Formats: sequence, structure tokens, C-alpha cells
Amino acid sequence: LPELPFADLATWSEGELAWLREPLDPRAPADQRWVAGLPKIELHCHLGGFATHGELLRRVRNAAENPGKLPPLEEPRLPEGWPLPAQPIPLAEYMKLGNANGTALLRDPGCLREQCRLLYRHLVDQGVCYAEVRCSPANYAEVRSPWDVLADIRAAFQECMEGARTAPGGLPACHVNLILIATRRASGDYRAAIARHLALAVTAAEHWRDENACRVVGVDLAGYEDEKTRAHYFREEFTAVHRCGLAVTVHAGENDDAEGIWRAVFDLNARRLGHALSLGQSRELLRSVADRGIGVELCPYANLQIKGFRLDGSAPGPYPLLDYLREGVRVTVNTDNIGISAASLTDNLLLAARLCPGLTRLDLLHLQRHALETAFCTATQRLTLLRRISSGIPRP
Amino acid sequence: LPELPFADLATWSEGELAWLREPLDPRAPADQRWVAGLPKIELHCHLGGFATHGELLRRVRNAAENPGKLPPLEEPRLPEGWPLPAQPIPLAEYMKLGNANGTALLRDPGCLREQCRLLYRHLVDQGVCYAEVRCSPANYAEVRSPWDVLADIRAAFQECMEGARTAPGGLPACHVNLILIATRRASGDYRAAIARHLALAVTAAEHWRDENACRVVGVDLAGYEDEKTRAHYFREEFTAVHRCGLAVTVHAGENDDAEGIWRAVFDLNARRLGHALSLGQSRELLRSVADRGIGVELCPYANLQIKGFRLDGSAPGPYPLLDYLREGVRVTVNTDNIGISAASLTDNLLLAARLCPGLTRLDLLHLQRHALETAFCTATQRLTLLRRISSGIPRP
Amino acid sequence: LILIATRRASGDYRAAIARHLALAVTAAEHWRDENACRVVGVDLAGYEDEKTRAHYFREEFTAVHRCGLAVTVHAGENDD
Amino acid sequence: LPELPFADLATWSEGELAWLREPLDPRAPADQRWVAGLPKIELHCHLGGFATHGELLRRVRNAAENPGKLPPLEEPRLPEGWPLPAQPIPLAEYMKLGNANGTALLRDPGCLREQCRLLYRHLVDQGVCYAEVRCSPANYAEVRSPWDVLADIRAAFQECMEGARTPGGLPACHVNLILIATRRASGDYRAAIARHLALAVTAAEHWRDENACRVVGVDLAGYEDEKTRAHYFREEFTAVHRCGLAVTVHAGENDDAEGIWRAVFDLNARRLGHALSLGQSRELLRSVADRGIGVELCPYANLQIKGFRLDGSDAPGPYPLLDYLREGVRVTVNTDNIGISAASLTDNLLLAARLCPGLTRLDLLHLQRHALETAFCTATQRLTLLRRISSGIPRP
Amino acid sequence: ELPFADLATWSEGELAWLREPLDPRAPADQRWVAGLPKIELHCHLGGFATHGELLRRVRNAAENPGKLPPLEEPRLPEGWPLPAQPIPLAEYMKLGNANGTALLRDPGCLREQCRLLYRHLVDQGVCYAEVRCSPANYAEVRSPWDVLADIRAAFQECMEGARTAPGGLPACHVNLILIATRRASGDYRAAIARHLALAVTAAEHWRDENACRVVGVDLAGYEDEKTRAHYFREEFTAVHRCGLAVTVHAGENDDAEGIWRAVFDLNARRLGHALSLGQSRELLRSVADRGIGVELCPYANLQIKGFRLDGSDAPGPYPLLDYLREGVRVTVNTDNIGISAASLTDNLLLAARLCPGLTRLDLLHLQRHALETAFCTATQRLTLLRRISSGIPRP
Repeated sequence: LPELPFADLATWSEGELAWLREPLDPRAPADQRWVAGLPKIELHCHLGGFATHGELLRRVRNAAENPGKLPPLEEPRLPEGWPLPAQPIPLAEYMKLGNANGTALLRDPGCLREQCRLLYRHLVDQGVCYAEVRCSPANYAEVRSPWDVLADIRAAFQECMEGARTAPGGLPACHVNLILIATRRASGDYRAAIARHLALAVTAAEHWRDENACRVVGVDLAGYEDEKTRAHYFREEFTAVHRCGLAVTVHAGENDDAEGIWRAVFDLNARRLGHALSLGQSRELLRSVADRGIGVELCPYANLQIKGFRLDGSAPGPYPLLDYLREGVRVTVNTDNIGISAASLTDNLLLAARLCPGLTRLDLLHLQRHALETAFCTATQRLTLLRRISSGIPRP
Repeated sequence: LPELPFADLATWSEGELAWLREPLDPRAPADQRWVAGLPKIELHCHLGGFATHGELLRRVRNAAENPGKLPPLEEPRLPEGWPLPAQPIPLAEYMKLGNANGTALLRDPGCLREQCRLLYRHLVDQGVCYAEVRCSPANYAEVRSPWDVLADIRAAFQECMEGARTAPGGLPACHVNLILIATRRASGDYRAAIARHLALAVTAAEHWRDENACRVVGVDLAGYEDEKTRAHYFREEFTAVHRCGLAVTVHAGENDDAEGIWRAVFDLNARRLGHALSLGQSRELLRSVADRGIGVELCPYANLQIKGFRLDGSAPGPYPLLDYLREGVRVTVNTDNIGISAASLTDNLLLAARLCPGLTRLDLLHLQRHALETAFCTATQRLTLLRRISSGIPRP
Repeated sequence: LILIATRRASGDYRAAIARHLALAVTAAEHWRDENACRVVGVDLAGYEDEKTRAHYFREEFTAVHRCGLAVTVHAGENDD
Repeated sequence: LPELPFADLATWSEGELAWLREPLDPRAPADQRWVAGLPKIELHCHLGGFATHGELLRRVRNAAENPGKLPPLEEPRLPEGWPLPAQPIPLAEYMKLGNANGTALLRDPGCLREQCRLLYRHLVDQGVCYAEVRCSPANYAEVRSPWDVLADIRAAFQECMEGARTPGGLPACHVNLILIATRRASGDYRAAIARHLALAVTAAEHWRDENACRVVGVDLAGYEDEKTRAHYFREEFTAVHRCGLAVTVHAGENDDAEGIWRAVFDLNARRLGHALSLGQSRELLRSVADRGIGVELCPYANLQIKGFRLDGSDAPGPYPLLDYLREGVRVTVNTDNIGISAASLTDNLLLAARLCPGLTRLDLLHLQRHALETAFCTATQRLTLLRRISSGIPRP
Repeated sequence: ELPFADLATWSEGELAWLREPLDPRAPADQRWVAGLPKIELHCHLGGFATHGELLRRVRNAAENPGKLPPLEEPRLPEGWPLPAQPIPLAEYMKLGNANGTALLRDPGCLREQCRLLYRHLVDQGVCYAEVRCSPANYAEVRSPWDVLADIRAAFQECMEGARTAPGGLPACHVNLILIATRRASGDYRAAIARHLALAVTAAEHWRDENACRVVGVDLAGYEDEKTRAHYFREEFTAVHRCGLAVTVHAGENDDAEGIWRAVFDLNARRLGHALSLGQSRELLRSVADRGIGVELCPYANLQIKGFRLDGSDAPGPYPLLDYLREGVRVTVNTDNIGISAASLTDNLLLAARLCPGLTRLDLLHLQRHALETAFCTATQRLTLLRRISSGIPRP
């Protein structure tokens, strides 16, 4: 009782609690429907990887403003049993798998709004109550300016949000915010690109201030740390940017070095970390991360497809999800890429249950609580989401 | 009910909850009985200001190993109505008010051990379950070395621990940790002083690694932070400290400019702020402090005696406690100096209730939760203390 | 157009400087036609915020140069 | 005659004067006996390589307190004609040779005490009147804190000191301590350097007696993966300087002049390890000669590792000892690893005479005087040692 | 434990006499001191002849007399050699306005001043001196390089002219140390840079080890508040690689922080004055251990800061005996020969008067410290050691 993640669960029966304290069977239809009915919070999503195959690609391509400029349709072929491949693949082919929708197709003003609407519809269907889409406006800007792209994205999302307007008390069904990732065209001076990125983020944060609408809530740090020079440059940029009220998230990608995480935590003053699955090899770092309160984001399907991992209990190591939960770190489960990985949030949760045996049903609510506590919203929205999630859990 | 500060309160009578929601009456004997029996947590206590007057001074004085060099007995005269002085006084006189117990009396090992025993007995009488005592081993060492003084202090407190040993599961009644505060004699080269202090803290942290005994848990960047010289001295020395596994708790002093708090938060990587009564004039700083999760320590009696404030609804502004609680800042109530201010934790809480009208009884539990969350213990200790406080709340 | 700093040094002046330069850079990138009004430079007036509290954050002013903005400095009182 | 190293030699007449300026014969038993009785000073000795083979290893192994976990006895086989090998061997092989005594055997208090006693006895037997032993307490500590290891070492050496007590009440041989960095480059090196420096500072503060064992200086070397680490050391070594500790730098592989410049003028070193290539830059040699920095040379170790031509048979250049002495540099002769190299101080001096033809006995006396002048003792101890050395010289 | 080795060949009574307190007023000791070989390390060229006949001799050797400033000798205060009240440093500087820039902007005056200074140094019995000068001061039309070349040429001409016979070497070897300029009106950085560049170029130009050479620079006190912070960095780190020595003058205030910074950041090898070192034991121990010399001028210290004399009577006792006991390297110099109106012998005698109980062995100890602290080379060090050890007069 005293260690219950939510307070409403104290009104459940003893048998219901006993059921809740049992291992979860991922192949049971009842558990599938139960997980499907759960309200969820999503924190690691990419706008440029939503619809890369199937009917949705046709629907997106059929709404272009200039049909004569559309590139020819060429769907890449997925590897053997792509949802659960038998061999890990390098990141290059994983990125290449989504070449049918991205920079090539999102340069038409018509396609962008339709993609945003389809993503919002999918998010509403999944039952998510709060999401933070990540986009790079400069990529989809050749004849227009990045500000125009950002304004178009914000307008489309806000129009959808006002259009839905369900009744949890008059609020919209799903609140959506924005995070600005870096750019990929790092051929010229990366100093100019990073400066333009940060300046655009600051100006966008200042321009929109209404607390019940889309707001650029924080910058993303792709890092791309080829050399220490970027570390110094955006260290100074963050000495500039911390005063404007913007959150910082750092993606810990390849080689997952401990020195990089130390520098990111104690010099860039980050509040969330991306992936970074190698943390149990240094007790000091794990303890510091646990006590300070920095959240950690994990994507089951993407990690399995890229790095490769043991499944169903049968040389990759075990998935470090149960260890983090036992130690007290704040871990979350996200979808990363929806179109490339071809898996929704529910499938991600069930697969994460598969990777770590013995995961109980209470741990899903613990993950939701951690995601709620690690978000980038305000206190009023935090209490709102707490009330919503506390009273939405379906009983067995 | 979803915004409850605990989980045991769920199974409470509706009349009990309504009573909990009512404003607190500070002059009611029943409320005094209720606040007396509460389990408490203390985070701001000084060893050098425990017994500066009365029979305790006599008991400490007589227990000296070598009474030959005891300074002549003279108890300083307290000002008029010292519990609630009519007019503010500067901090210097407040410091001299406790000149009969300190450097002079503690240079004898027997006096040090007796004072430690008496402080532990007083704390266990007050009912606190976990306290953090600040001490400066340097000032109590003239012929001996700082290491000997620290070892003596640790041995005395651990002996009291292993003597008490109550039965919540075999654990002692009150856990006690140590925080090393910088020395006051700023006559010699301050670089050597701060270097010796930091090295002693690091070595003491390394030596004692047991998780169920007294151990140094953090350092204190005190007033002699060299803020005059080039905005302190960057982060050169602390870069070592953070990796070793120590905590930093900056103490805001006079003036209290926002720039100092900004630098302490974002350059010292601190986790707790001392006093800092002026935070409502800058919205950005308040929002950042609330979002990151940095705790704030407040002492009502000391603030009233030194700074001076209006009381019971009758130029300083209103006490910034209710505003901090509403905005989400993690505030705590402490005692600062027990003997100099002539007050305990219970009297401090009652005076805090008097200072801000309309303070409810629920906010006391909110303050206790905030104090518990921002302590310097481990996850297992945190869970044990949380269960203890949850099960120790007396019903009306 | 040239963007000078502001007068109200009430809040955090560093935040004001950062917002000033961010607005300048974004406006410079937004309008790029060479036959229309466009932000052409900034004025680090008031000596940024005077050497009393700001001196010269040289490492801060290395982004405006790469983005193609000119810098004008006002010499006010004293003029050492 | 003003060029005489000591005043006592001014009454030593024509016979001894003539006998002194002649080249020393290393194969004459009379010369060997004369060298044997000379008072000596040692400045480069390692505690971890004293007893590695033979009966001494047997005695050290026998005098243990937990024989149940003593690693099995295994002696690595020495290379061909090991005292004087015919071909140089790499440093890694040199380290591999002494694996019979080190981190394995010395994790037991009895073994450590026996090793200290045996080293003191051997040093007394040779005739050394002042030595500085380098040790790394962090290595010999798995279940004990480094402070316990340091206390054990100091207590053993002080007990032996007080036991000997032979020249006006002073002990037979004075011994001090120098803290050398560790070997395990697995964890963050920042933590290791911080712990090393803090332990050095605290140990220097604790024992302040002028007539007992005491930590006299830190070895600021053994770790130069990136010299930017040494740059951070430049940032934080003000502490160790102001605390009053000496600095010694070991320059081994490559031995670039830039590193020597940085060590001399940025780390403020007072002694240099090895550094066999200094005549290739006349400005550096002039600076080193003028400032007064000392240079440590180990003949047997340099011959075994780097390789040099004996008896002037002519390829690395000739041994730079004579040139260094002629130019004015302060060069000393040490044993480095007594056990692994299997050679005492007398053997080292005789081999130094053999390596560089034309060396005289007055040069040996000059070497001893330089070693005395470069030591890390105090002025009173300096004068006492000078008197003892001057009085102790035997006539042929 | 004797400063020199030749002293071991003296009779027992001579050593017993040498181990007795020195009487500064006995006519016997005054003649013994005057015959000792001496080493000078703190002398200024711009303050040598400022009063009396020497000023007239310098003035009568000008090249264009039509622009010579009119005669005006400043009036000395009450009992100038030994005043009753210390005077401020500024007034001390004003006392020697009869000589300096005004009279030394003439080439012939500079030549005659150099020759007279050499004559005086030879007369006093000095065997090695290091004159300090600031060539930027005496340059209104000619460049500083011309002034430096003229000074060096005059000194080398005198050195070759004397050429006595201790083994073919000159009677007195003279080197040069560059001082920062005084016209603190223009840009600070420009003056510092020109000073250092001139020093480096002069060091490179002259390399013969038997002639006048620029041996080091003086980094005085041109560093005030934040100039102090910034200048104390890489720009002084370059000159170490260039191959020069650095001496720092610590005058007024004399806070321990400045001495710490000078020792451990400027890598100095000599400290000027710095009479307050016993207030911080760690600093004194570090200075004694590293081997940095300290320069003390008795007459100037007494006339500026004021001090107790003859054991009688708020400045404390002179910190000369204490520094000697603690192991520091201490030296006795003349500072200004014209303003203070005293020579090396008088300075030594008054140093004996300042600290009662000073024996005759400490004088030779001071000479040994001066020899060990100088900026010569190893060959010169050995030659000077041999010269000094074979020149001490027996009682």
C-alpha cells in the first residue's frame, strides 16, 4: 500500500491487488486488451518516420499541392521478419529503410499538414494523453524558411487539438508539444547550423506563451560529438540558453562512453538521456543518475533491431530494464520510429515484457508514473495528467 | 484525494480528512499535542550552538577531562523577550550570543563527547527519525589533528547509535549523518583552508563506506566562497568532488542577489539552498528552481530574530512560505541553532504556522514529504523512512 | 534595419542580450531577398550592458559573424 | 682546493688527495671495500619490488596471517644472464618479471609488516642514512580503506625507527614516504587522482612531527595518456603546493623536450625521473642547471631496459652521466627496483663507474653531495646529515 | 659548516676571532671590511651622482652645453645619512632630480656617468656588479636601441681598459638588467611589449661570455589591479624559453598573495626587499627550500620605512638575522648611491648596527649567498669562487 505508484489503486480489492502483483503473460488476449485500454504518455517520437510503407504512404502522397514534383514511388524491402529480425543490422540500413517518406516528400506544404493530421489520429487511437513530437524544421526547407515550416507544423497541430476537444473537463483529447532536433546537413560550418538552431528555438519559445497550446518546450542535443569543439561551443550556447527557460535532452548514441555521460550530466545540465543502455558498469555514475533524478528513455523494438538482444530468456547481454527499476532510476518505454520499426506503443510494452521475464503489471504503472514525473510540462498540467491517469486505469 | 501527500491517509475517516483540511490553530493545546507526536526530519543543525545557556552548560562544563584550563563561567545576557524579540538585530550579535559554548569549551575531548551524547538524547526526545548535523573539525583542533576530532565525533555518534537500538526492525531510533562546513578563521591563506577541508571531506567519505552507520554525506560551500574574486573560482576543485560521490549544499548569505543563486544552481551543481528568502521577484529563477527540483531550507525563528518579519497578520514583505508551497518549490522547516535561538523543531513549526495565516495541517505533511525526498540518504533508507513516516502519523 | 538593445535593465540582462541576438539571427535568416527590407546588423549599445556587469563575452559573439551580420559599437560617456 | 665537496677533506693531505683524483678501478677489491663503507643516500626506491625471489620471498610468504588464500608459489624465470643481460627487454616484460610479490601477497597485514621490516634491515645493512620509499596504498586495499594501509606502513616504519636508535640519539636511518599514483586505469582517472591528492594532503596534515616518518611529497606522474589531464593538474595543483608538499615527475618513454619544459615551468617540479635525453637541447640543459633541479639515474635499470654499451665497446649514445656532471647538473645514482634488478646501491655505483670510463672517486663524493642537497628534508636535518656524511668518509 | 674552504687553513685564534660579534665603531674593523672582495646585485645607474663635485664633473662633459638644465641641488633633510623620521617614498625620489633623465639625455653625460660609476665600483673593491637601467627613459630623439648600445659600448671600453691581472681577467665584470619605464601615460601593453622585445633582441645580439650582456629583466610593479591579473601570464612565460632570468620588486603593501603569485606563477628567482615574510610560516619555508634569494638595502630601508637603531627604540626589529637563521639567501646592497649617500661598506656596517650580535662570519655568509644567487654562468661562478676564496684579509 505505501509503495503504490498511484493513490486510486488503494480502493481496489485484495484479489485485484494480488492479480496486479503477478507476472504478466504477453500472449494472453486479456492482457493484450488490458494494455490496449491503458492511457499512456509518449516522449520519444519522430515526425519524419511515421508513414513509410503501405496505405498511409498513398494517403500522404495523394494530398500534395504540386503533384508534378512528387518523386517516383519506391518502397524499400524490409528484411526477414522485420518486426522481429533474427540478426541485428547496422544503423545505416535502418535509417535507409525509411527513404520513401522524409526530406524527399515533406517539402510540399500539402503533405506536411496531412502527415500531422494522420499522426494525431494515430496517437488518439492508441489512447495517448500527452506526447512530445520531435522535428527538425530546417530539413524540410529549400525555397521557404525554417520559420515558415515551424509555423505550419504548429498551426496544423493546434487546429487538430482544437478540433478534437473531448470532455475530461473541456480539455482536448491529446496535448502535443514540440522539441527541436539538430540537422543532418553538417557539411559546412557546423557552428552556423548549431547557432541558427538554438536561435530559432529561443525565438519560437518566446513567441508562443499560451499554456494551453503547442509550445516549443525544449531543444534536443543530437550531439554528433565528432570532436570536443562542439562540446565547448554549445557549452557556451547553453550558458546562454539556460536563462530563457528551455529544457535540454542529450542523445547518448554509439559507443555509450561513460565520460560522455559524465560531461552531459555535469556540464550540459541535461534533464533526460537517450537510450544509453550501458550504465551498470560504473556504480558511481548509476548512483548519481539515480539520486539526481535524470530520466532515461528506452525503445525496446529499436534496441532489439539495432543492437540485438536475447529474447524470451534465450553475445548480447540481458536487457537492462529490470535492473534500472530495482535500483530506482526513472526509465520509460517509447516507440522511437513508428513507420520504420512497424510497432505501436502497446506492442513496445508487450515486447518489453517479453525481453525481461518476471515483469509484473505494477511495473507498467510505475513506468507511466516515471514518464509523468520526467515530462517537460508545468505544475498545473502535471496535476491535470495525474488526475487523468489515476482515474483511467481499467480494472480486471 | 489523488493529490494526497502519502498513501496511508487513503484509509482515513471523512471527518478526519475534513479536520485535516481545516486551518491550523497554533494556540490550541490539542494541536500542540498533535504536532509533538509527529515523526520529523531535520536538515539544518549546528553542533557548536546546542547548549549555550542553562543547566546543560554546567553539565558540559563539569564533564571536562582536565578542568584546569576551563575558561571562567559567564553566561551572556539575552535581549528582551529573546524567543520573540521586538526588533531585528544583525547576525554578529546573534553569533556572539552563544560565545560560552563553542571553540573555548570543545577543545577538551570529554566535553565534545558529552555534547554529542546530549544532542543525540535531545534529538531522540524530540522524535526526529533522521537528522544531518553540520560541524567544522578544524576549529576544535589546536594540539590534535582534524582527523582525530572527526574520528572522535564519529565514534561518539556511532556509539550512541549502537546503544539506543530501538525496534522498528532492529534499526536505531534516529539516524545521524555528517556535513563538513568550512572554517571561520579567514586570517591565513584561504586556498590552503579550503583545500584541507575538501581533502578531509573526500578522505572521510572514502574511509567509512558502511551504509548503516554514521558517515560524511556532503560538503557545505559556506560564506567564504570567494564570491568577491572573479565569481568564486569556477568549478576546478568541485570537478573532483562530484565524481567521488559527495553532495553540495550552498548557503545563501546576505544581499541575496539572483545572480548568486543562478551561479550556485548552474555552476556549483548544488542540490539544496540555504535560506534564500528573496526568490519571488524573478519568475524565471523560481520556475527553474521548481522544475529542476532543488530544495530550499528555511528557519522561522532565526529569520524572525535576525531579519525581522510581521507576526500574526501585524519594510519586509509577508513570509515567502505559502507562495513557495503553491508554486511547487520544495521548502523545509528547520531549527538552525537550538541554543542561541532558544527554540526546538516543534516551536519552529508552530511559529511558522503563526507567521503565515491560513496554513493548514496538510501542508505540514507536505513539508515532511519534501524534507524526506531531498535528503542525502540512499534508496533503501529512503523507502524505510517513507514507510516509517507513513505508519507513524497519529489520527485526530 | 538595425536592431539596438533595450532599455529596461530590470530582469536578467543576459537573457535580454540572448533574446536580442537570437531575434537578430532568425530575422536575418528569414528574409533573404536582396531588393527588400532586411535586418543588416546589430548594435551592441550600452557597451552590451556595460563592463560593470557584462564586459565582453567574446566567445558569445562568434555566431553573428558566421551568419553574416555587421556589428556597430556606440561610444557614449568617458570614452577611454 | 675550494672545489672540494666537503670541508673535512681539507685536512686529508697529499696522499689521499692523489689517491682521490685517479680513475676508480671497479674490479679492485680495495675500491669495492672503500665504496661499501661510504655513507649513502637513496631517493628512488619502490616498496612493491624489494623481495621477489629467493629466501626473502619465502620468509615474507611464511609470515602471513591468512595462509588459506595465499596464491600458489610461482617464480617467473629470469632472462639470460639477468644481472647483465645481453639484449634489452621491454618495460612490460620488466613488470612481468616481478609478479611474485605485489598486489597479490601484500593484501595481508603480516606480509606488509614483514616487508617493511626487511626493507629497513637491508637499508641499515647497506649503510644508507636517509631514504625515501615510494608506495601506492590504493593498490594494497580491497576490504580495507587506503588510510588503514597508510597507517600500518607508517606505524611499522616508526616502530623500526625507534627500535634502532643508534650518532647522538638520532636513529640509524631516517625514512620518509612518497605517494605514487596507482595502476588500475579502468575507472575514471579523475577519481583516482582526486583520491591520491586528498590522501596526500590529509596525511601531510595529520603527522606533523619533524623527527618521525612523514609523507614528504607526491609523485605527479605515472599517468600521461593525454597531457590535458596534466593541464587540469595545472589548474588544481595550487592546493598541493600551498599545503607544503614537494613534487616529483617521472619522465620515461619517448622523453620529448616539450614534456620536460611543461613539467619544469608549469608543474613546478623539483626532481626529474630518468630523463636520459637532455643534451639534445642546450637551452633546456642551461635552464635545468641554473634553477637547480635534480635528475635521478638508475644505471642497472637503464642498462637492462634501454640498453647501453659497457666498457666503451661502442647504437644508443654513451651514458650521459659524465656530461651531466661536467655541465653542472645535479645528478644522483639510485637503485630503482632492488629486487627485480637484483642489485644494491654499491653494485649500481660500480656499474655506473664501468659504464662511463674516466670517472673518479671525487665524482662519487660530488654525487653524494648532490643527492643530499636535492633531498626533501628540512634545514636542521640537512645540516645534521651533512655533518654525518662529512664525518663518515673512510681513508684508503 | 664554513662558507669557504680556505678558512680551514687559518689558525685557531683567527677562527675564534672570526666567531665574535662585530664592532661597527672600532677603527680596526672598518679597515678590515674595506678590503673584502664584494658582490653587488642591486644598483641603479640613474641615481649615482646627484650632489656635489661629481655632478659638476658630469655636467662639464656635455656635448651641447647650450641646452643643459640650470643648476639646482635639492636640500637634504635633517641629518640625511641617519634621519630621525622616515620620509615618504615619493619625496625620496624627488631628492635626486639634479641627475636622471634631464642630464642623461646627452650622450657625453651618459658616457662620463658610466665611466665614473666604473671607477667608483673598482675603488670599492667590487668584483662583480649588475647595474639596472631603463633605456626608454633617456630617449627623446634617439631610439632606445642607440641608448643601450652606447651604455654597453662605454662599459665594455672601461672593462677592456682596466684589464688587471687575476689571470688576465678584468678587474670588475659588469652585466645589465632592464627596468620597466616610468612614463605611465600611454598604453600599458605597448610599453611592456616593447620592453620585453628589446630585452630579447639584446640578449640574442650579444653572446660572448667575456663581455657585458643583458642577463635578465625586472618585472617590477607595472601590474596594478587587473593588469596585475592579466600580465601575470603567458607573455612572461615566453621569456623563460627565450633564455632570460626574472626578478620581481615587491615594495609597498607587501601582501603574501603577491609573493605567492610571483614565486609560483612568474617563476622569479630573486625578490626585492620583501621585509615581511615571518608572518606566514609556509611561505617562508617554501622560499627557503626552493632557493630564491632576497635583496635587502639597510640605509634605504631605514630612511623609507623607519627602523629601530643600536638596539634602542612602530616597526619591528630588522628581519636580517632571522632570515639568516631560517636558511633564506639574504644579500646586502646599495640601491641608490647618490640619494642615500652611502657605499657598500657603510651599508654593511649599518646592517651590523641594526641587528646586534651579528658576527664576522655572517658577512662571508652573505657574500657566499650573493655569489650563489647571481646570474652568471658556471665558468664565471667557479672563477669568482676561486677569486673570493683567495682574497680574504687575515686579522
